[PDB]
Amino acid sequence: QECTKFKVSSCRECIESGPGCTWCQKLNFTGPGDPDSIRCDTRPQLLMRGCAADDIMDPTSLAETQEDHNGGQKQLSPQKVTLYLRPGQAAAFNVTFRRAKGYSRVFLDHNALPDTLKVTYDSFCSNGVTHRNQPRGDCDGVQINVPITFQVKVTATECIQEQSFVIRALGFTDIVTVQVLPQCECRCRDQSRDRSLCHGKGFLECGICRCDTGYIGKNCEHHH
Ligand SMILES: *[C@@H]1O[C@H](CO[C@H]2O[C@@H](C)[C@@H](O)[C@@H](O)[C@@H]2O)[C@@H](O[C@@H]2O[C@H](CO)[C@@H](O)[C@H](O)[C@H]2NC(C)=O)[C@H](O)[C@H]1NC(C)=O
Ligand SMILES: *[C@@H]1O[C@H](CO)[C@@H](O[C@@H]2O[C@H](CO)[C@@H](O)[C@H](O)[C@H]2NC(C)=O)[C@H](O)[C@H]1NC(C)=O
Repeated sequence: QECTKFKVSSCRECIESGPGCTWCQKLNFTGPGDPDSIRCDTRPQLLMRGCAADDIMDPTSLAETQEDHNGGQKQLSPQKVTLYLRPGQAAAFNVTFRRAKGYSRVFLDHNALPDTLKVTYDSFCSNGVTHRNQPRGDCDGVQINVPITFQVKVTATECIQEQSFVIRALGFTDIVTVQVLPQCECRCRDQSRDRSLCHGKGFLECGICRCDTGYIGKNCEHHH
C-alpha cells in the first residue's frame, strides 16, 4: 500500500487521501515537533512507529450477499448484494449463471452508472477460459446446468451517496440488485468511560483532543 497525504487534520481526511492510508488513534502518538498528519500513513509505517494493530483505523471495502428462499431464484445468484465502498478499494463478489437449458453466449452487464462508480467483470467460462477486468461479463458455450461464474469488482472514486443498480444477463429477466454504501467513517474510541481523557476539558476524536474554549495543550492541560 502507499499513502500520499497533506497536512490531514482528522481520520476522515486521512481515509479520504487514498485506499492505502490508515490512521493511528493512539493517545500521544505525535511528538512535539510533529503535525497531526503523522497519524496518517500506511499500516506498515504506523506499526513501525509503535501503533498497535487495534489502534489503526482502516475502513475496508466489503461485499455482503443474500439469496431468496430460492423457490424464487432461477438463473442468476445471489439475488441481493450490499457493497460498502472505500474510495479506491474494489469490492468483489461472484455472480453465478446457471440454466436448465443449453445456453450459447452469456453477457453480464449493468445499467448506466454515475462517473464515481467503476465496474469490471472477470469471466470464469467453461474449458478453463478466463477473462479479467473487462467492461462486461462474456462467456461462450454454456452446457446444461453447468454454472459459470462472473467476478464483479466495484470501485468508488470518492465517498459516494448510497444508491442501487442492477446486474443482468442479456436476454434473461433475472436481476441481481446491488446496493452501494460509502465506507469512509472511522470507528474510533471515544471518551465515554474516562472523564480524565483530555483532562476532562476537551473532546477525544480519533486520538486527538479538541479542547474546550479557554483550554490549550495536546491534552487540554493548559488554561488561558
Ligand atoms: C499522554 O500524555 C499526557 C501528557 O503528559 C506529559 O507528561 C510528561 C511527563 C511528558 O512525558 C510529556 O511529554 C507528556 O506530554 C499524560 O498526562 C500526564 O499524566 C500524568 C500521570 O501519568 C499526570 O500526572 C500529568 O499531570 C499528565 N500531564 C499532562 C500534561 O496532562 C498522559 O498520561 C498520556 N496518556 C497516555 C495514555 O500515555
Ligand atoms: C470468485 O470465484 C473465483 C473462482 O472460483 C475465485 O477465484 C479463486 O480464488 C482462490 C483464492 O480464494 C484461488 O486459489 C483460485 O485460484 C481462484 N480461481 C481462479 C480461477 O482465479 C474468487 O476468489 C471468487 N471471489 C470471491 C469474492 O469469492
